[PDB]
Amino acid sequence: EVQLVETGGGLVQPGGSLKLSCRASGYTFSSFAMSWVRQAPGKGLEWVSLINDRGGLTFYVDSVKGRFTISRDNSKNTLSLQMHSLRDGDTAVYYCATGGMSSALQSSKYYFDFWGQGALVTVS
Amino acid sequence: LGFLGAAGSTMGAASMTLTVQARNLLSHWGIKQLQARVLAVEHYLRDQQLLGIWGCSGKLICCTNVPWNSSWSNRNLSEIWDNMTWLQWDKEISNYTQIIYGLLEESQNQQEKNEQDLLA
Amino acid sequence: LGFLGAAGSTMGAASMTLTVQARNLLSHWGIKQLQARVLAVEHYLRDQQLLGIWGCSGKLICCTNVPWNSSWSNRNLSEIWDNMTWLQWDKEISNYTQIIYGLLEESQNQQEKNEQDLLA
Amino acid sequence: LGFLGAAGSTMGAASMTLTVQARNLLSHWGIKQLQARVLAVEHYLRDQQLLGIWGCSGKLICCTNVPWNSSWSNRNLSEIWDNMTWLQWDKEISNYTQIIYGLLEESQNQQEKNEQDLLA
Amino acid sequence: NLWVTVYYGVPVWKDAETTLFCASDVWATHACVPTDPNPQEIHLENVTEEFNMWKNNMVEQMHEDIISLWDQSLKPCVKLTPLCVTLQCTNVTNNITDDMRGELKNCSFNATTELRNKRQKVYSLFYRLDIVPMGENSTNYRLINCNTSAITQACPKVSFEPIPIHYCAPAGFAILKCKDKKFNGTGPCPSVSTVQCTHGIKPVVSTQLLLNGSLAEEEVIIRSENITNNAKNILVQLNTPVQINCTRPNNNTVKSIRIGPGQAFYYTGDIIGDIRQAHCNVSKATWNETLGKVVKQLRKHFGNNTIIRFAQSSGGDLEVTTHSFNCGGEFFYCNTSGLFNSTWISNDSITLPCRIKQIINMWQRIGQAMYAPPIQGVIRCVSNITGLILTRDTTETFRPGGGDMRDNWRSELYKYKVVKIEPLGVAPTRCKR
Ligand SMILES: *[C@@H]1O[C@H](CO)[C@@H](O[C@@H]2O[C@H](CO)[C@@H](O[C@@H]3O[C@H](CO)[C@@H](O)[C@H](O[C@H]4O[C@H](CO)[C@@H](O)[C@H](O)[C@@H]4O)[C@@H]3O)[C@H](O)[C@H]2NC(C)=O)[C@H](O)[C@H]1NC(C)=O
Ligand SMILES: *[C@@H]1O[C@H](CO)[C@@H](O[C@@H]2O[C@H](CO)[C@@H](O)[C@H](O)[C@H]2NC(C)=O)[C@H](O)[C@H]1NC(C)=O
Ligand SMILES: *[C@@H]1O[C@H](CO)[C@@H](O[C@@H]2O[C@H](CO)[C@@H](O)[C@H](O)[C@H]2NC(C)=O)[C@H](O)[C@H]1NC(C)=O
Ligand SMILES: *[C@@H]1O[C@H](CO)[C@@H](O[C@@H]2O[C@H](CO)[C@@H](O)[C@H](O)[C@H]2NC(C)=O)[C@H](O)[C@H]1NC(C)=O
Ligand SMILES: *[C@@H]1O[C@H](CO)[C@@H](O[C@@H]2O[C@H](CO)[C@@H](O)[C@H](O)[C@H]2NC(C)=O)[C@H](O)[C@H]1NC(C)=O
Ligand SMILES: *[C@@H]1O[C@H](CO[C@@H]2O[C@@H](C)[C@@H](O)[C@@H](O)[C@@H]2O)[C@@H](O)[C@H](O)[C@H]1NC(C)=O
Ligand SMILES: *[C@@H]1O[C@H](CO[C@@H]2O[C@@H](C)[C@@H](O)[C@@H](O)[C@@H]2O)[C@@H](O)[C@H](O)[C@H]1NC(C)=O
Ligand SMILES: *[C@@H]1O[C@H](CO[C@@H]2O[C@@H](C)[C@@H](O)[C@@H](O)[C@@H]2O)[C@@H](O)[C@H](O)[C@H]1NC(C)=O
Ligand SMILES: *[C@@H]1O[C@H](CO[C@@H]2O[C@@H](C)[C@@H](O)[C@@H](O)[C@@H]2O)[C@@H](O)[C@H](O)[C@H]1NC(C)=O
Ligand SMILES: *[C@@H]1O[C@H](CO[C@@H]2O[C@@H](C)[C@@H](O)[C@@H](O)[C@@H]2O)[C@@H](O)[C@H](O)[C@H]1NC(C)=O
Ligand SMILES: *[C@@H]1O[C@H](CO[C@@H]2O[C@@H](C)[C@@H](O)[C@@H](O)[C@@H]2O)[C@@H](O)[C@H](O)[C@H]1NC(C)=O
Ligand SMILES: *[C@@H]1O[C@H](CO)[C@@H](O)[C@H](O)[C@H]1NC(C)=O
Ligand SMILES: *[C@@H]1O[C@H](CO)[C@@H](O)[C@H](O)[C@H]1NC(C)=O
Ligand SMILES: *[C@@H]1O[C@H](CO)[C@@H](O)[C@H](O)[C@H]1NC(C)=O
Ligand SMILES: *[C@@H]1O[C@H](CO)[C@@H](O)[C@H](O)[C@H]1NC(C)=O
Ligand SMILES: *[C@@H]1O[C@H](CO)[C@@H](O)[C@H](O)[C@H]1NC(C)=O
Ligand SMILES: *[C@@H]1O[C@H](CO)[C@@H](O)[C@H](O)[C@H]1NC(C)=O
Ligand SMILES: *[C@@H]1O[C@H](CO)[C@@H](O)[C@H](O)[C@H]1NC(C)=O
Ligand SMILES: *[C@@H]1O[C@H](CO)[C@@H](O)[C@H](O)[C@H]1NC(C)=O
Ligand SMILES: *[C@@H]1O[C@H](CO)[C@@H](O)[C@H](O)[C@H]1NC(C)=O
Ligand SMILES: *[C@@H]1O[C@H](CO)[C@@H](O)[C@H](O)[C@H]1NC(C)=O
Ligand SMILES: *[C@@H]1O[C@H](CO)[C@@H](O)[C@H](O)[C@H]1NC(C)=O
Ligand SMILES: *[C@@H]1O[C@H](CO)[C@@H](O)[C@H](O)[C@H]1NC(C)=O
Ligand SMILES: *[C@@H]1O[C@H](CO)[C@@H](O)[C@H](O)[C@H]1NC(C)=O
Ligand SMILES: *[C@@H]1O[C@H](CO)[C@@H](O)[C@H](O)[C@H]1NC(C)=O
Ligand SMILES: *[C@@H]1O[C@H](CO)[C@@H](O)[C@H](O)[C@H]1NC(C)=O
Ligand SMILES: *[C@@H]1O[C@H](CO)[C@@H](O)[C@H](O)[C@H]1NC(C)=O
Ligand SMILES: *[C@@H]1O[C@H](CO)[C@@H](O)[C@H](O)[C@H]1NC(C)=O
Ligand SMILES: *[C@@H]1O[C@H](CO)[C@@H](O)[C@H](O)[C@H]1NC(C)=O
Ligand SMILES: *[C@@H]1O[C@H](CO)[C@@H](O)[C@H](O)[C@H]1NC(C)=O
Ligand SMILES: *[C@@H]1O[C@H](CO)[C@@H](O)[C@H](O)[C@H]1NC(C)=O
Repeated sequence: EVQLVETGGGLVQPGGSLKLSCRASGYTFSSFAMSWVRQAPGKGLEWVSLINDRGGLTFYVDSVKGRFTISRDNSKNTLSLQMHSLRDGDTAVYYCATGGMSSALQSSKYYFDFWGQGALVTVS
Repeated sequence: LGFLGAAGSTMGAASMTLTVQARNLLSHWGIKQLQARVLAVEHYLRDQQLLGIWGCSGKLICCTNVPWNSSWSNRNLSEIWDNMTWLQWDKEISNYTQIIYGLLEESQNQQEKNEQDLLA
Repeated sequence: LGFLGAAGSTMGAASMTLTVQARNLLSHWGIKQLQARVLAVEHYLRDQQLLGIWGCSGKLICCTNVPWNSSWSNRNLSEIWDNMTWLQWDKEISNYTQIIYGLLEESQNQQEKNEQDLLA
Repeated sequence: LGFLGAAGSTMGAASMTLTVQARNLLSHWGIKQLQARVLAVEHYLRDQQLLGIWGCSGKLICCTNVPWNSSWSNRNLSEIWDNMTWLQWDKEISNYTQIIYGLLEESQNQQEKNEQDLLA
Repeated sequence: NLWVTVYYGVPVWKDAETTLFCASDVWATHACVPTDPNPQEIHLENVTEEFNMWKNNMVEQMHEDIISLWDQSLKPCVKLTPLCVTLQCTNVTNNITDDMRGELKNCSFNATTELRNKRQKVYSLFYRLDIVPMGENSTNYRLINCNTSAITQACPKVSFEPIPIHYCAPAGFAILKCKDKKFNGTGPCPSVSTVQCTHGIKPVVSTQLLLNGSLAEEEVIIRSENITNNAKNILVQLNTPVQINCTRPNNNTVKSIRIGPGQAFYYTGDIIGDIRQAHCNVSKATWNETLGKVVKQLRKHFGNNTIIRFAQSSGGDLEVTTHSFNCGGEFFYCNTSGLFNSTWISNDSITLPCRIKQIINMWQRIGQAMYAPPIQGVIRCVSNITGLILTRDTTETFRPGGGDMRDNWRSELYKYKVVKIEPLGVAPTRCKR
């Protein structure tokens, strides 16, 4: 069984910062690209950020491009996201997801295979 | 981790040791040794010339614009790049190598002319 | 279609066989043959070094930033690429060759220092 | 302005004569002279191979992604490029060289994999 | 869909024939590079490779290099052409045992000197094998090689010591080593590693018993191109040495003369004390245990409920029917019928009589002959028997063989193969320009 578990933050003030992290198990962590997908309580899903399986290549939705940092630790099976300047518009559930990219010697993806439970991030 | 250490490993692993092998390609009684050195150099230069012709000069990994006709090998990316060793792969596409080299040469010539007619 | 087959053709045709000729540049009794092989290698390397100095490494057709002084050859394009063979062209710019090579070297050095000063 | 003419000048000046030196690297009785020619060629090729490995093929000045650990030399820019000559610089950082070369190789391997994974 | 991606530095190789060079620490050239010590041996964890001794070109190069270097060492040495005269030979005036009767002769002759017009009377002691009678009952004899090519005297300053030579690959090539302890010379080898250069191999030249080679790691290994073809030789590698002690127990006084302008000739002047036959000792128990092991392994190729018989070589000249070797610079020809005389069905020692020759041909050639200067004093050498060369005729009969020197070298080079590295190749990926 594949699990992705968010162990993130809670309620913060606008303009500050909040860090999320996700622990993973049940698969080789290092074999998959990962991403964060956001869902405001009354909205659909939005892609936020993508990181390659070796941690070298990152991509962002333009709305967070100058504010968010996505990272990876393959020794600790951990995915993380550091958000800055916390806009009120960033209140949402942040899901840890596996998929969204491959490495040119692998079959392609372009879809998400696994999801975590989602951290709820609230900005006042 | 040393020269040819990855020879028994899968292609998807072996491809990360390309610099290890590249650095081990260079360096009457006594005449046969000079003859061997000269030939080793000519061999080296021919490999470099092909990379030049195909537009892969200066790099160990080079992507191209030539597609993979499945008639050469219909194996999927999983089997090639996570089971087979490079030795086994080479023995499969041994017959269909000259074809590939010819296609790579033609593609680069088309690319050079188009680029020139765009900087005009 | 073979080596030097285009030698009697016009420059605009001959430029399409550059790979044909490039591939034919590489491959006490026996000493003079060994000397010949060594010298052939040195000749080859000097031409490659020179292309590198001018910023043309790795390509058969290299556009540059040096302009053509009409005093070298005042012929138009339809008199150089449609009415002349490379053999006849070579014996027309023969005594302006070193001038051109010197300019190409200077142009590349200026470009390299300017690119570095832009990466800051 | 000739070969090694800039040897006594400062690094910031000497760097403008890189082609002066690059062009002077290439060109039983007689065997020793053949050995010298062959070795000069192998030496040349090893340096060219190394520039290729680091991703500096084809150029005299190459900027990289490896940062300068200050433990190798904590001198500032006005002390390195305005006063020191390349001979004195070489002596100063000679034993931290094979660390720098290793870092340059590792950086390029990572750079190649990222560009292939992006051209997908 | 998929695109061709070019890779350079790919760990792939193909069988190839190239020139190898020597690395060492006179059997030098002073052109062998220093060994470059402590060679590295990358293990190649999952590489299985096909080996085929007997088709291995490394053998041919070792053979040609040894012969060439041998001949080169004689280029500056004295040519013994002034000695092709009618030697007057009589019986030696000493205490000669029965085993040595007729083995030595005291020969007088007229030699040239430093001056064209001056002659000297020289006498020396020759072994019977080096001379041939021209007169029927007369005491007139001539040197063995004055009707064929001229004999070259080996230079007294040059030893014949088998100094190890390592064989190193040129750039672009690699040597693969088979580490399978039970490898029989051919076929797949499940454990293969990459050596930069081979171990040092001592160029020991001998016939039927291989001396000072490598021992098998665990058990006796019998290797042959075709074990059922009686035209092939069988190379038997032992897992234990048999120690052999050889001697020439005669105190030799060496004298010299000038024969020309800076040209000296060396010869046996006299013998101090009694005259005895040269011989070699092989421990009896050790030798019998060694054969028992060989027989047990032969039974795996031949019928199991069989009879294995050992016998002496049936014929040919001294160079092929005896155990020929260099002991302290002298050339010995020992009779091994005392070692191979038994039948095996489903503190004693063995003494082998030895003959000595000063005029030898070394290689199986017609146009060359060398004179080995006699050596002052008494010679004793001790060496290890590390393998045997046998040929095959119910009951299987085996006899000593080994006339072809390439077999000595095969016993050391069998674990090595030379391959060419081919770093360029292609494979499909999802990457495109
Ligand atoms: C198998 O291996 C063994 C072990 O290496 C080998 O035996 C060795 O042979 C050499 C050469 O005969 C012996 O070296 C001599 O030792 C005596 C000691 O008193 C020295 O006096 C000798 O020097 C004189 O002779 C030299 C010519 O050989 C001259 O060059 C020198 O100037 C002197 O005049 C010489 O050093 C060595 O002692 C033995 N080793 C042992 C343990 O006995 C054997 O020969 C090899 N077998 C085969 C077939 O190759
Ligand atoms: C070999 O023959 C020579 C003679 O050609 C012997 O030398 C002579 O020996 C006698 C004693 O019996 C001396 O008086 C002479 O002066 C010796 N002559 C010379 C020229 O030295 C020699 O002893 C014989 N050797 C053997 C082993 O038989
Ligand atoms: C060495 O030379 C001497 C002098 O020529 C030889 O002595 C003569 O030999 C011939 C036969 O060859 C005889 O007919 C003479 O009577 C001998 N004369 C003397 C002075 O004795 C001597 O025989 C030669 N030695 C050899 C090897 O034959
Ligand atoms: C090889 O074996 C022989 C025996 O066949 C040894 O010869 C004996 O040596 C001792 C030395 O103290 C003498 O007292 C004996 O009289 C000799 N025996 C005979 C029958 O003569 C010889 O020493 C051995 N060693 C070798 C070849 O190194
Ligand atoms: C080794 O010595 C043996 C003697 O022990 C020699 O064998 C004899 O050879 C003659 C001639 O062919 C035969 O008539 C005898 O019957 C053989 N004797 C035995 C006991 O078989 C043998 O020839 C010698 N071998 C070498 C290579 O010198
Ligand atoms: C793909 O290959 C098809 C079969 O033709 C040939 O035989 C195979 C085994 C290869 O050797 C190939 O190179 C030969 O051309 C062609 O009919 C088909 O046109 C080819 N398609 C492409 C993409 O060129
Ligand atoms: C890849 O294909 C595997 C089965 O391979 C089949 O036979 C080989 C020789 C090729 O012809 C290949 O195209 C065939 O499909 C599957 O077991 C494996 O799951 C596949 N992996 C994927 C989907 O990439
Ligand atoms: C072109 O060059 C002229 C200088 O070159 C002169 O003529 C050439 C053919 C050579 O013979 C050379 O040695 C001579 O010095 C300059 O007058 C002229 O300004 C240049 N024109 C341009 C466009 O730069
Ligand atoms: C190029 O010039 C062609 C020929 O013109 C004449 O001959 C040359 C050698 C000079 O002497 C020139 O002054 C003469 O007028 C023309 O026929 C051709 O059309 C021209 N082409 C173009 C496109 O300019
Ligand atoms: C910078 O260097 C520090 C000390 O480096 C140590 O000494 C040098 C001469 C080398 O032998 C090096 O391998 C040793 O670690 C390091 O502790 C430090 O991590 C380095 N920092 C960076 C930027 O990597
Ligand atoms: C550069 O440095 C000059 C003196 O250098 C001092 O010692 C060397 C070894 C370094 O540790 C350097 O950082 C030290 O400052 C100064 O005189 C000069 O003002 C400095 N210039 C600049 C541009 O900082
Ligand atoms: C050899 O195969 C084993 C699996 O049997 C694998 O774990 C090991 O990594 C392989 N060795 C190399 C160098 O790839
Ligand atoms: C290895 O081969 C098997 C069978 O074709 C295939 O299922 C697998 O995907 C291949 N490689 C891997 C481990 O991806
Ligand atoms: C390649 O050609 C050889 C000789 O015709 C043939 O035996 C082999 O089966 C061919 N291999 C492939 C992959 O077609
Ligand atoms: C030679 O000139 C004729 C025109 O007269 C042309 O058709 C032919 O292709 C030319 N041959 C070459 C090699 O250019
Ligand atoms: C050269 O080519 C041009 C353009 O085709 C043409 O007008 C001119 O007459 C030609 N001159 C010759 C025949 O040399
Ligand atoms: C230079 O070359 C041109 C064309 O070949 C020729 O007309 C001229 O006479 C040459 N000048 C000299 C100095 O040879
Ligand atoms: C040598 O040093 C002097 C200052 O003493 C300086 O002016 C001169 O330019 C230097 N020479 C070179 C070649 O840099
Ligand atoms: C060092 O550089 C400074 C600034 O260019 C200059 O004034 C000084 O003369 C230089 N000293 C030496 C030793 O070159
Ligand atoms: C290494 O170089 C530094 C700076 O030149 C020097 O202080 C140190 O003594 C050197 N160490 C060795 C190995 O000589
Ligand atoms: C020579 O042999 C005889 C027996 O034939 C013996 O009496 C004599 O003592 C021996 N000579 C020497 C020096 O021992
Ligand atoms: C000389 O030796 C031979 C053996 O070669 C022997 O037959 C002859 O009888 C011996 N003659 C004398 C006088 O000792
Ligand atoms: C030399 O003579 C012997 C007879 O004593 C003969 O057997 C041998 O074949 C001859 N050698 C040559 C080269 O004629
Ligand atoms: C050596 O082993 C191979 C294993 O494939 C076998 O075919 C060959 O016959 C064996 N050699 C001998 C002499 O038995
Ligand atoms: C081995 O020798 C026998 C002799 O009868 C022959 O029939 C057989 O074909 C040979 N085998 C090989 C592999 O050479
Ligand atoms: C050989 O000599 C050694 C002493 O160096 C001795 O121990 C051994 O027993 C001898 N071997 C034989 C067969 O006599
Ligand atoms: C050799 O060993 C066998 C088997 O143990 C034995 O029957 C035979 O008598 C032994 N021979 C000798 C000379 O020790
Ligand atoms: C051969 O004999 C040995 C020893 O008795 C036995 O272990 C082996 O199984 C036998 N092999 C055959 C094929 O009979
Ligand atoms: C073999 O041994 C027997 C004794 O069993 C002996 O009579 C015979 O002469 C010996 N043969 C050889 C060649 O030594
Ligand atoms: C040979 O005899 C001489 C007599 O002076 C003696 O000095 C020498 O040591 C003896 N050599 C041997 C090996 O016994
Ligand atoms: C014989 O083998 C033993 C193995 O322990 C070795 O120590 C000894 O030196 C070898 N003898 C010779 C002469 O090489």
